[PDB]
Amino acid sequence: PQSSQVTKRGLTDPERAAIIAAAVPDHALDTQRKYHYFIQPRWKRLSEYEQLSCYAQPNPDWIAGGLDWGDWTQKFHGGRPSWGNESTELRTTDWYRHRDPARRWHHPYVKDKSEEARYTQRFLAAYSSEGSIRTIDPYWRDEILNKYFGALLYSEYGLFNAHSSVGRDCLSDTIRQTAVFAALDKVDNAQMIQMERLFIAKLVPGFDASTDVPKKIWTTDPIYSGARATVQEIWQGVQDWNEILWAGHAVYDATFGQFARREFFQRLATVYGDTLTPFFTAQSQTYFQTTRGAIDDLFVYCLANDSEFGAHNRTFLNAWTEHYLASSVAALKDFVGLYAKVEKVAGATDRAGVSEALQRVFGDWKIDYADKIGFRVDVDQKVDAVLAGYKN
Amino acid sequence: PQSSQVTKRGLTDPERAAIIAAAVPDHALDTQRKYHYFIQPRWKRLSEYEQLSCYAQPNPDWIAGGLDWGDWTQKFHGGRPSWGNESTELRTTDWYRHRDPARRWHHPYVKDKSEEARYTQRFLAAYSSEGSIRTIDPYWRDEILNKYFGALLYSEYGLFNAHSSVGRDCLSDTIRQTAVFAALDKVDNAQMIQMERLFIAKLVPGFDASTDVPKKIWTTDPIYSGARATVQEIWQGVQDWNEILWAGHAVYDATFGQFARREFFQRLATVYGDTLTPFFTAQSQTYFQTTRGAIDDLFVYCLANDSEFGAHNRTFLNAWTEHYLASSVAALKDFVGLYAKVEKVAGATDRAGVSEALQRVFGDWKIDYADKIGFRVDVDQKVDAVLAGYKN
Amino acid sequence: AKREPIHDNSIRTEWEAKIAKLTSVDQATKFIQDFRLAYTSPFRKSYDIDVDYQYIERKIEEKLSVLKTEKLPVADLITKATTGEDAAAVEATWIAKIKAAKSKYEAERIHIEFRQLYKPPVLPVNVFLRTDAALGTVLMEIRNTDYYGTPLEGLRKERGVKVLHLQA
Amino acid sequence: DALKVNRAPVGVEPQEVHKWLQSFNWDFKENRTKYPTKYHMANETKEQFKVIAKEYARMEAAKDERQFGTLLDGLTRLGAGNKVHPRWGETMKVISNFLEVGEYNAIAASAMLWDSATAAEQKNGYLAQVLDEIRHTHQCAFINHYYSKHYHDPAGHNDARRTRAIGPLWKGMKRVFADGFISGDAVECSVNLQLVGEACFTNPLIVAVTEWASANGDEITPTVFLSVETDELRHMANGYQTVVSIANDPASAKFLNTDLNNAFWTQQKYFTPVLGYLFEYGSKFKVEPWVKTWNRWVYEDWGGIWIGRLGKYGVESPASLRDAKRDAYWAHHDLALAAYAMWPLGFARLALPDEEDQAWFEANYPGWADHYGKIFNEWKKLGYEDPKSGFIPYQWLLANGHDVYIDRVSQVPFIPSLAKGTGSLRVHEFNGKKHSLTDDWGERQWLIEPERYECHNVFEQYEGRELSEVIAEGHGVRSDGKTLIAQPHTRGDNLWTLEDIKRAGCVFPDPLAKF
Amino acid sequence: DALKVNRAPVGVEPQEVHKWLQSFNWDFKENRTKYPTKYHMANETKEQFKVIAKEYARMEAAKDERQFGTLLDG
Amino acid sequence: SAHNAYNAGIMQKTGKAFADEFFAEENQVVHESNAVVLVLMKSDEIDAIIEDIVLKGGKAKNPSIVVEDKAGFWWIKADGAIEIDAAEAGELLGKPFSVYDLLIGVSATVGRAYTLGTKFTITSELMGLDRALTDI
Amino acid sequence: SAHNAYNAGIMQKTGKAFADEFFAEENQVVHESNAVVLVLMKSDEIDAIIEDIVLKGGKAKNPSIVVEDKAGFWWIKADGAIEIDAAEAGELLGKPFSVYDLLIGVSATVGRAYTLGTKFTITSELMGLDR
Ligand SMILES: [Fe+3]
Ligand SMILES: [Fe+3]
Repeated sequence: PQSSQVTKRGLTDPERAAIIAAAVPDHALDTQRKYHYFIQPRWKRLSEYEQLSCYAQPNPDWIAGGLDWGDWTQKFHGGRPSWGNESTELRTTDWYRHRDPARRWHHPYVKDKSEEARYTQRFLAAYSSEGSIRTIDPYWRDEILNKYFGALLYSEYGLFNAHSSVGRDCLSDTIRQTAVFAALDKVDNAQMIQMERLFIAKLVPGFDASTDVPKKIWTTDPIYSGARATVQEIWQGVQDWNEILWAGHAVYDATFGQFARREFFQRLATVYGDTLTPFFTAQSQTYFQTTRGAIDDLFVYCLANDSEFGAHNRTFLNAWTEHYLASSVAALKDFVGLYAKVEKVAGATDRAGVSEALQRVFGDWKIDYADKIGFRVDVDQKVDAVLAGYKN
Repeated sequence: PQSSQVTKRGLTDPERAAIIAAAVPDHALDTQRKYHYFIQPRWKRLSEYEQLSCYAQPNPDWIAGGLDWGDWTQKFHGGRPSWGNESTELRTTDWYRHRDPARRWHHPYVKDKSEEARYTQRFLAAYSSEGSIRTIDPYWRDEILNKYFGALLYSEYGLFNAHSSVGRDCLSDTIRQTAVFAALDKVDNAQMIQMERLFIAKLVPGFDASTDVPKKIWTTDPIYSGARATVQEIWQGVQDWNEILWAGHAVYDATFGQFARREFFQRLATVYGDTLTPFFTAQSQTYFQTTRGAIDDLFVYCLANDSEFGAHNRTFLNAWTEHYLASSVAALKDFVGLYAKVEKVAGATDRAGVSEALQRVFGDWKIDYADKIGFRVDVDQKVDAVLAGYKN
Repeated sequence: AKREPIHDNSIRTEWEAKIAKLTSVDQATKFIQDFRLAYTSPFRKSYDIDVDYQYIERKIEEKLSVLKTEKLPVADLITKATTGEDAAAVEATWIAKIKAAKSKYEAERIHIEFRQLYKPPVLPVNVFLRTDAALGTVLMEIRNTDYYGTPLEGLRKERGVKVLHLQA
Repeated sequence: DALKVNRAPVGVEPQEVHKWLQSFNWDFKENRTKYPTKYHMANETKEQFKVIAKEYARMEAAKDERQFGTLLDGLTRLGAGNKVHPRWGETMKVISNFLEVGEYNAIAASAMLWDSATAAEQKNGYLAQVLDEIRHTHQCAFINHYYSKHYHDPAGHNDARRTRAIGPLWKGMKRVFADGFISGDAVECSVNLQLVGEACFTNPLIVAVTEWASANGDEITPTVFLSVETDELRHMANGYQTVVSIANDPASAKFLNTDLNNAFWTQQKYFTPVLGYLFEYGSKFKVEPWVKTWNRWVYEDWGGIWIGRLGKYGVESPASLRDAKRDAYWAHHDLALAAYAMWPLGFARLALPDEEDQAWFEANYPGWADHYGKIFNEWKKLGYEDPKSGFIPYQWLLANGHDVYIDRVSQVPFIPSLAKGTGSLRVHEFNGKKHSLTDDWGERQWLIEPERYECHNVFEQYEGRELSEVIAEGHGVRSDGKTLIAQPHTRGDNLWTLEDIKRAGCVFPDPLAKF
Repeated sequence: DALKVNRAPVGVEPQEVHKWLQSFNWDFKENRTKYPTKYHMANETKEQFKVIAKEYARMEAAKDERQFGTLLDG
Repeated sequence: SAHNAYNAGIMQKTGKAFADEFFAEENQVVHESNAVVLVLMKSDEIDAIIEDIVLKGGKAKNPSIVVEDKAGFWWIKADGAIEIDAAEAGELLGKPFSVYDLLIGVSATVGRAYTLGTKFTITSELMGLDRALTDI
Repeated sequence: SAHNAYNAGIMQKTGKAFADEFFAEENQVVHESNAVVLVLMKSDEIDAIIEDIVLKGGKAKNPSIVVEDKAGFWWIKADGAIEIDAAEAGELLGKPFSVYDLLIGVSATVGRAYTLGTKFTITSELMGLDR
């Protein structure tokens, strides 16, 4: 017999359920059963995603979109508000307008990544039992993949940490969700690169999955010099949370990151007989496209076309793009020196091949981001600036 | 007011809950709460897989291992029993002994496949958004992948339908689960091949995802003549349900199937710049290794080493292997004619490269299956028989 | 009478000792064919081991089957009955038999006797199963022709039962 | 080219793949079914519900997650597994384990339909069905697994796959939804498993029962069974396609009415008394009279929406229907006499009808009180419930000339001197063996097909042996090795042991020895 | 080589990746917090529960599935 | 509508009155019925579909529909046909809801079931036997 | 054991007796405790672990353990430390059960929590400060 009462449940205990039934009215006291029915729906019907996310952030009317009133109850020493307009240069009539087109609240997001988590481990168990690593090119495996794909994990890790102040500073709930999920996918990319290296180490005697050599390459090899400078600036040089998100995902990761992940490591895997690396880059590229859907909605649909501040916001976005595209072009110009270390494959690692890869990256970027904010870009000029770093 | 009584729930209705509480004894009437506690556990403790699966089949004592007694209640016209020993040449002291090492009952099986189902569609939406099809070799895409990978789906489809008589005739629950799950994985493989082709049709104008050319190739091209002959025999030529499972998975699919899926289409995808196919073969090869673990337990642990009939069963398994290995060697000899149509890549599609691929396949097969039943096999002799079909 | 326990009794033990003395494929084949004619199907000669004959049959089958793999060349396991006959010839002979049967009563006895004589291990499993299916098709078709046509009283006569009781 | 491509996000939906499935088959001489069948008509039909393997898994996994959430989290936290009236918790020992064997045999029957299908779309559909019946087998097991962990009497929930072999009701279960499906014409399964089994009997058996479980405090069974039957939609759809093909060819249509009638009778012969007995006697709170449930689902809705509608195309109302309706009204009360009388051979604890039950039985089946009620009350006065009484009713039946026979075809027990349902004893000797048949439909089956029907019965196996020895040998005991699983009351005191059974001196006879 | 390899089934467990996380950081002058604080002490510590992104999601999704089953079904 | 009640007709009678009709000579053969039956297991999504689709627009289109509460499930009977548009349900639920998702809760049917687009239908028609009434 | 009861000590008193001790001068500062508290939400897996692990082997090894029924959760309090081995739980449940899987039902802690191998422990020890 325990010291405390064994509480009777009102759902099942006869005496308490009878008391409850006598208390419960015999009719509903209102007919509006839609949770937060007053949200303005983005789509033809209010979504559960919106109902659970929108106006969770308790902004007052002096932050655009807020429904509350009055000052915060406690501010920073000196007076910095809990959240405030000073956090970013961009302006809008309603910070709540943003919608992730994938409609991710927490549950669908961890549900999908759980699928990938478990399937990845079944895939590895079977890939090791298959022996398929036997046909990978050993120089690619040991000298290019291990070392420079490994070093790329530090770019992903830095973009992850650039989100820390965004998670604190940004001004609405759907934005904060978009940013935090983007950060987890970036640190996931870094962890999956290391997971692949650790996995190859179990199959290839003498293959070293220590990060010592990748990290030396990230921190001191000229090939990653421009890239590391840009990441360091996006992560720790600025605090405007819109600038971090734009520079990080819409400029740097969409040009340098897409080139490194998709045009170098993923594409060249399927020229050097690497049946393992495409399984891993499939995940980072899926994540990139999901993140882009949300980044695009925040900056194109909402901020670049806001009825009162669209042109104002394009002034800042165009200035950020000019600076960070220069940084990213310099990163790519450094990075294409890596082609001097790979076995020549016509149409892939020769000058024409690299030129067409750069034409894809800069051309896709012009369509996906630059045209949508009014940023003029000469693609051939950017391709030629990077090719100045290519050793013929 | 509906015509029929609104039934009161005994869990929540105060009067019915009180009557039930008066009727329920104040103490348990036994302490053995392990469902089917008497099953002999294969592992340290009884697994839920075993509890839910084992002895569901109601066999009498005259089918080895059965716990029931007497004849069936209704037999076929003529007297064929509902289940019986005439279904197979193999013999055992206990048909219930088999255990899938993945411990799949229905729930974990569909959970895992559901993960793959949903992730596959996310991957495809991102891959089309990525534009990554742009760097595939067009000749590989149109003249080898579309046509001959398409044609491979008929091999998977035929192996799928070989299981229909197995699902009816086999003599225990855990074997029936193994067989049916293996069947679905085979028809999944065929559907996934078609799904890849239909996906490419949406990205490449003029690419024809109709099965017309693949079906003509499977039914009339000499490259698939030996393979189709073997599948037809294993599916419709025999009814011994152990012979179907052994010939299907342990001989034909483990030699021809593995060469075609893994050494040809998967491996060569990663020399011709194909970033799409590895995602699909990743699934068929995971399925192969999961099925192999179950097939291995049935034929090696249970049947080839059954305390009373092990040598008896190896007599039959050896004769089947002799016959179906000759069929599969002929299938492979036809199939390597396909190398005459692909672009030469040193170490992959030349004679030395094809020879090393056959050495992996026959060498792996000798370790995984032949050595375990006492089947003598000269690996170099089998590689040379197949290489006679390779056009220099 | 008083039955012994279900799964362990003197009848099964005594038959296992007989079975243990079988030493050749010819001896075991004759033994199992005589057993199945004596003790299986509705036309058996004897019900004296009714609750044990199915277990005993399995033990005879296991003995015969092991003798086959020990003694016979591999090709005989695939293509011959253990009577010495060609398996494909046995199949063709019994399908022709039942297709020539003039009534469902003739057809039933041919099918039943084919199983008593050729059930594996006597005939190879693959040949047996497809022959058994072809016979069963014919037998089903002839019995399901005017299934309700004969009154019960007529069926009792045609089957040949001794009617012991009919409740009013 | 290498620069230009449509980058709109696209995937491939299941119906886009499904379009191509019919083309996956190819022509060769040996491409035909392995199983004997009377039906040889064209059957190149389309699948209505367009499922592929990946979508199959997604649908079923989504069902499973909600079900196991409810069971393992919510209902366990409520303690719901021990909130069940004892009669109904005992009832579920047999409903769930007996249905489990039906599901298990449906796997094999569906594999025969898969084998005898000639269109790739129907092979695809029958594999999905094959998989569903594995699912259902595991779901039925999970109910007894859950009860074993959470209900006050795990015995019998925890070992029915061996303890069911002791008793006579299990024998007829191996025919109803089991041998009757898998031991026969492979295309005909579309008639007996699907047109009859799935379209007629699974609704009362699996759906209607959930309201009775709810009435008696059981929310575990509705959680699982209502998910089980969501799969049945695709199964009926599979079979309907073949029934249409049968109806369209005059050569195969000429077999359909006989197959339908034999299927209907085979299934109802056991289903009608056994489920009626389990619903009405295995419950405290009754939802409605069993004969009303049967009228709603079997006679009016299946009979009218399936069979009556098909009457426009030559399908005839089953000739055995009138005999069946008589069973719907009385046969489950007949069975209750046998089941109460032979209680030591089961694996469940029984409850004689109480005063409230008796008034309900008499109001809804006038004549019940004077026939069955008086017997149950005499058995109670004789010490039915009391382990020191030395009284077991089967012996009393024999002393009063109320012999129990086992139908050689259906295995259903028959007590001609007390039965009000359909039946009359026919005893034949054939080739030195005596056989008891109990109705016109089964007697015809046995006369035409004696080698299909050689099932040993409990009296032939147990002849001359004492009851407690049979029970002990079949493991019919709790973990102490002496208290019986089965009991003649549902209370926690005065449980019967093997020695209490032995005290009654009940020895199995040969019921046909007198003939 | 092209023929010989260990074909034992292996994957990579979360704690095997977690062991390398501490090395993911790198030194540069600006690598410090952006927020005001009075606390400037050494704080190079180890995480007790070794989770990575994939394992985080697996755990939380397994909690969610039971929760929403209970709510939306039972 | 009344004739589609679960307790319609003979089901209203008890005792001897029920037996007399149950055993009436004319009730020893099946009778053709133009009805369909559809069972949905109770759940968050299904209970919303019953209240706002089936009992509103559904009954407006087909006034013969009867919906009965059977504790763990809804029992629905109607003349001719019952249809549910999965797209209408997803609009009501605010979350993805295909026809595949509606079937997760279709627990029993009596009738011919088919799908045309996003609509699930059960119908009295014998598809493949009944002949089309229009060439359109 | 009794001092680890949910209603130990002052929690036995009601009315004025409770108020007099609650406001006693010596009770206006916290008092160091060597206990730990562990809360597990009721579920199929957790209830088996409670009955067959915590209340047998756990309580034999730590006799100060008290387990109380709090409707939706189990409330556990013990001197020093509480430990649960996930491998033992997996053997009991018949299904895979990693240390990660054990956390899904660990709803609350008062104490320092860590994992070593397949064991989960909550301890009074102040790791990194204590020796
Ligand atoms: Fe089923
Ligand atoms: Fe079914």
